[PDB]
Amino acid sequence: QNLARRLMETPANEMTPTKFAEIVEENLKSASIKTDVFIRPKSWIEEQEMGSFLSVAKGSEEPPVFLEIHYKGSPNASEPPLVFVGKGITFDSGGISIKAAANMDLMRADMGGAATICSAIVSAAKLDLPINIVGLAPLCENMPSGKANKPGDVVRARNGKT
Amino acid sequence: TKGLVLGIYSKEKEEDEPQFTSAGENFNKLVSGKLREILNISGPPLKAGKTRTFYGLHEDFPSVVVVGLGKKTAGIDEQENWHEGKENIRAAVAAGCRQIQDLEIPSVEVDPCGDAQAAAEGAVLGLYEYDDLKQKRKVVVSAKLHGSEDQEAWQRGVLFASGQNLARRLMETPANEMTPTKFAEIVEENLKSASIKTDVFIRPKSWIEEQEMGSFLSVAKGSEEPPVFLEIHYKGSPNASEPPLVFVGKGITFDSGGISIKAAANMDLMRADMGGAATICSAIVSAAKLDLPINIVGLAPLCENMPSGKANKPGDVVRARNGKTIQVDNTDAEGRLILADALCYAHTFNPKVIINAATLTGAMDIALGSGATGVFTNSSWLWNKLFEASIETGDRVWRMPLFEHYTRQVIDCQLADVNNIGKYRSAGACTAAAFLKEFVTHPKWAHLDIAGVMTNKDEVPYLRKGMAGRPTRTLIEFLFRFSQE
Amino acid sequence: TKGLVLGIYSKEKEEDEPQFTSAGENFNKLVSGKLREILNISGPPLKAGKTRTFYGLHEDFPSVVVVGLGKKTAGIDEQENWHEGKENIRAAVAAGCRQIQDLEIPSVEVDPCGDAQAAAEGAVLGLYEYDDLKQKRKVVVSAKLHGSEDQEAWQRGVLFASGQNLARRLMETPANEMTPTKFAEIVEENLKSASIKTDVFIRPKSWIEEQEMGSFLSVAKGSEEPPVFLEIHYKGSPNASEPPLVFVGKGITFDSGGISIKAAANMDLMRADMGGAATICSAIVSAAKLDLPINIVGLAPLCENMPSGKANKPGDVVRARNGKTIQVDNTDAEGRLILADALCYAHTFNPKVIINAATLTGAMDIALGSGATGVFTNSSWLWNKLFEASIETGDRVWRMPLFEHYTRQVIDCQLADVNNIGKYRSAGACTAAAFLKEFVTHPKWAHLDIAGVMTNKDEVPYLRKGMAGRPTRTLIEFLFRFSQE
Amino acid sequence: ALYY
Amino acid sequence: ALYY
Ligand SMILES: *C(=O)[C@@H](O)[C@H](N)CCCCCCC
Ligand SMILES: *C(=O)[C@@H](O)[C@H](N)CCCCCCC
Ligand SMILES: [Cl-]
Ligand SMILES: [Cl-]
Ligand SMILES: [Zn+2]
Ligand SMILES: [Zn+2]
Ligand SMILES: [Zn+2]
Ligand SMILES: [Zn+2]
Repeated sequence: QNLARRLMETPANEMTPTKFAEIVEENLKSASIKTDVFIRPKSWIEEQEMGSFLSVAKGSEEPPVFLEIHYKGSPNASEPPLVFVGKGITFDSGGISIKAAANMDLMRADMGGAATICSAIVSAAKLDLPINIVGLAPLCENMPSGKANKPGDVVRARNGKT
Repeated sequence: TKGLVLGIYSKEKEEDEPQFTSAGENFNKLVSGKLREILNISGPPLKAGKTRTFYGLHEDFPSVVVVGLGKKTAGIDEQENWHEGKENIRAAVAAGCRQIQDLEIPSVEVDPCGDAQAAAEGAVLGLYEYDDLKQKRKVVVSAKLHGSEDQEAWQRGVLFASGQNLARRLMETPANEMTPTKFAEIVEENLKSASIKTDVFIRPKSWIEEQEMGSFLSVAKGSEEPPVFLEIHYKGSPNASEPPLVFVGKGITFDSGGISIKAAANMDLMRADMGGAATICSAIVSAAKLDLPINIVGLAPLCENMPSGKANKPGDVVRARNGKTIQVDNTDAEGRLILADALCYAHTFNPKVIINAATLTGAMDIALGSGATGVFTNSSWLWNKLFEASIETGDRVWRMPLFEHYTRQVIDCQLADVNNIGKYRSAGACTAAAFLKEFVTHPKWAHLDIAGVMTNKDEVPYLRKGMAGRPTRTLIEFLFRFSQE
Repeated sequence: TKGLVLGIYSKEKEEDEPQFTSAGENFNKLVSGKLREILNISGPPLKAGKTRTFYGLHEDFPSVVVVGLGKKTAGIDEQENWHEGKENIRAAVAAGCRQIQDLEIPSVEVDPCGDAQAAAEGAVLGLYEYDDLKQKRKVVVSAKLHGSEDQEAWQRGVLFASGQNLARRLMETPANEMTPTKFAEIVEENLKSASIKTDVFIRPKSWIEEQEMGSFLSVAKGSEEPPVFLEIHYKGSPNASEPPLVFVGKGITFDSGGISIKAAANMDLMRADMGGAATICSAIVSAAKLDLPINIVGLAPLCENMPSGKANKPGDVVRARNGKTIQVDNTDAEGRLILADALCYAHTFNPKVIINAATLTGAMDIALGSGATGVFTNSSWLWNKLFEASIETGDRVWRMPLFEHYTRQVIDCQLADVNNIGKYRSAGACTAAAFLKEFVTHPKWAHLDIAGVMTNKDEVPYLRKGMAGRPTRTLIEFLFRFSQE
Repeated sequence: ALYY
Repeated sequence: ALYY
């Protein structure tokens, strides 16, 4: 839980998508060698046709990553995993639908979903739980700019829904 | 062919009629009493700041504007903390000069009104308009002293007013023209025209980075406009090693608020968010024009505050030059961020005094409006010097508190050493001053929050509507007296 | 059976260990060194305002709380404009007494800490809570001096603190209980208990009408709660004809804003909009308790400000007692309306000074928050007397400007002689003060805008959260010094 | 009075 | 800075 608190409290100019992914990677790897971590870059996100996720990330100059973590705890490698998914917005300004100033600093914790699921997986690995687990965390900022999502825009999700 | 502005006083109980100044009485003599005769016919007496125009009195002065000067002996008014006589003269002469301009007369001679410096200030401040960008303009009016006896005092008034008008120009100009680079280039040319005893460094982003000014850089980065750190030296002391006085000015060339974005209404006035830099730089230019025998350094961090995909985000933590960390909870409290780094740098000069100015808080405007600049200082000596200067100039200052009560509300901080906005709405100018004080160890420092004096509507009678360039003349007067000691 | 609060100073460079007060060192002797021994074992030294509790040291004092007093020789701090030593003592003693109360101990003896008045103030202010309406309460704690040497100073501190606590009670009580009538009855009983040299008149609506107080009546009429004009006399001078000092307090018992209605958020705090009346009335009660040899008159217009089918309507024009007309553009600027009539009435006493207090403007809270009460005065003598008193009490004041600049913004009025809200948002406390000044001809008048000091959260360490009753003690200290001259 |  |  304190790992998740650290990840959430840290200012967003330090806790970028890349930094978050690197810290979860080091914690998971310290917990167990039965682990793979892929810090998937923008090129992979594009190859995976994740148009809805890309549309959020593009307003900001901070590179997005898609964090994918595997903990291979089951004695059977082919045992289907439990999958956790966490929202990793490292800072939410609202974008073009911009938030009011008051207490907007708390939006550094808009990656709390990613923090809690990733931290739980690290702890599961520390506990040696005999299960296969996959953690997935799309990480990016939500910022206004001359390339950001515009209200009314239509984006295509990976499953083809608009 | 020229216009003429002449003063008349209010009638005293023991006088049979209101008295002209010396110049008015002499002109009346010249026209065989026709001035007094027509003034009598015209009706009620002229009260302070009021004017009346008489035509055809003399072949050389087809238009003569008489202006009411109020009580001849008006001195320091202890209820207003200024020299009332000087304020009466500035207002009346401004009013007379505006009337000459409305008649499209390009040349005016001005009665010194017993204080040629105040008269020159009224004329030069009073006529000023920023109209470079307009096709339709008023006639350009050249104002000169009437007579040849009060020339040094007249030119001193012209110099003081021109210093303030420089600040007004710098403040009024639209921000797409008055960029950090342009501001630095204009101050450079003015300072260099004033004295050869001057160095100017327009320090680029690379130098700001080398100087570890992380707090200033965090503000500038949201905008595509390059930041500069303007550093100006005026080497007026006969001893080159004499420690300088250091002035610091907030130079936000446009403040949108950043990600903590401002409302639309009247946001255009934020082109004047470099007023701190404008007034301190202009005062230094004027000090150089005056040849003051003192060493002075001016420091102005200049950048825009804009929202974008690289801007400061609420909650971000930045490292000031002195190594203190700052939690940026509100990106529109950007002036204290850039001042933190400039104030730190100020200490490297071994200064005698550090004075900063900034259009810093809306709270200052709510506190005192345009009545006076708020001064926060750890030195009552320094307060009293600024206060005394302000009495003479009429551009008033008013002391505001530096108490640990306010400090406690900014060092109470979730992530960092100091938070850039208070824990509460109350006393915003005071908690902003307390934040600045966390970057100051010097024993004679003054912070001037000039947000309330940024503009004039009609409050100062001798400034037309627009950016005010206050309190430039009070700074000049302070430097002048300091140099005499 | 009792608790005991003892002080210890911070260690000086030349001392081997931090020094107890006389009472601490004597208690340590009494317990054969066990106090010093356990304090040593307990770890780090006690800094200013910090406390630590030791049990079982003496059969008569099962709980002993040692409190950090800071630097023994802390005197007037020119950077804070107060006596720091006294502030340290009030904070530390308050903290010690709170710890005794949390242990449910009903009796405490308190180290005089080298200044028994400040100690008594810390204990009595520090323990106070308004809990009359709650089933669950803290233990009632009876605080008494430890020792018998400093009794007059101890009781003087109790009297000063009790005067402030009276104001806190009056301010905190819900407005459906603390009506104009109830407030007047409670001040009456307190003043009469203080001295027989007292007259109280709870003047009804009929008297207010006879006195042509149209501005005050216009505020009161929106509410069904009857208005009263409280007039209190304390005849302390040996000469009955000696002109009195006159205090005036805004007594709005609840401010909804009226037709210019306030937002919901935290509107409950407007039960304290009679804080001006509370503090001036309480100060007069305390002056009477002190037997001060001066004549004093207290005046408090009391009513509610409510919206209804008979309330003040924006634009209405009302006639003040002095015959000036007022355009009521904003019905939530009601304090200046009621003060206009009370200030006029104040002049009928031939006073030596007129001091008014009012929770008058939100702008005052934005200007200085709870750091200091804003004082607007036409007399620097009077400013300096209030400022000097404030240094001693620690309940700070800060001067704010009375300039014609602000007057011009309230006499610029479409329908009437003066407008009850400025032409602009800027400098709201200053234009409110300028409006009041239009009802004052007296040469020694001070207006105290106490809106920013109405409440405490944690800023004043010796006041629990709630209505603050500031600056009652500064007023008492002012009266005490004036009476000695 | 409020502002404004 | 705004308030607030
Ligand atoms: C103007 O609205 C006055 O009538 C109000 N009594 C001012 C209240 C300001 C409260 C600020 C501190 C919480
Ligand atoms: C805080 O927002 C500062 O960064 C702004 N420059 C203050 C501007 C206040 C203007 C008030 C007078 C119009
Ligand atoms: Cl700021
Ligand atoms: Cl009011
Ligand atoms: Zn700003
Ligand atoms: Zn700004
Ligand atoms: Zn009100
Ligand atoms: Zn009110």
